[PDB]
Amino acid sequence: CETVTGCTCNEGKKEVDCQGKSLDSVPSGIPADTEKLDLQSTGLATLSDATFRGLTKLTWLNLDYNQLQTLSAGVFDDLTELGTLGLANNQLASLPLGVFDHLTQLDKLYLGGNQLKSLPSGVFDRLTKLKELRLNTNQLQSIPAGAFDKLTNLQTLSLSTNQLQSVPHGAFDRLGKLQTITLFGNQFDCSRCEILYLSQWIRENSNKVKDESPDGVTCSDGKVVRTVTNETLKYEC
Repeated sequence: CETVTGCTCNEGKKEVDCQGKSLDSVPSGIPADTEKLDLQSTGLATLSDATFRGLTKLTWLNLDYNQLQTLSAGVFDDLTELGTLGLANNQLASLPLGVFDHLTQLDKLYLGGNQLKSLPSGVFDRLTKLKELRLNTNQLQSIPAGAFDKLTNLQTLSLSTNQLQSVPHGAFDRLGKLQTITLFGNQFDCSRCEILYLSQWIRENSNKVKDESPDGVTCSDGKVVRTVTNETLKYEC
């Protein structure tokens, strides 16, 4: 294993740890019974539908700090037991439709630090047990209506440092177990009626808004978002 992969293999932990080792591609020879695969900081730039073939026991995959721009659409399809997927700090420009659909047992999904401008509509729909979703430090221009509706288990949602001007009406209403949300570093437009959903939400959920920092969520114009009411907008909504 250790000679075939170039990485450290620990059979007792069902772990293949390549962290910090230069790779031109994910190595061959990963045992089919592997549970934990550490590919962080390996310099990976592409993955294929073949890369993780047969890793039906894998629970933890860390692809953080690589140079991925594009994911093949079937890249994670065999990884049905996956619980943690680290994809933070790559150069992801988009996510293909259905990319996470097989990961139904996923608990944490790290997507922060990429180049995402958009998300496909039902991209998170199958992740019904997800507890953490990190989307901070991308370039998100909007969130699809319903994006989070199936995430009834969600405890943490990070949306800070994006390009968001609004959130869709009712974006967070299904998130009954939510504990932490981040929303700073956006450019919310407090002149548009769309803001009223978010201002009322922040007022009713201030304890959940974190840097706790509800007043840190501010309009592109300087107003603190939770201060904005239809009266602010001259009753025009």
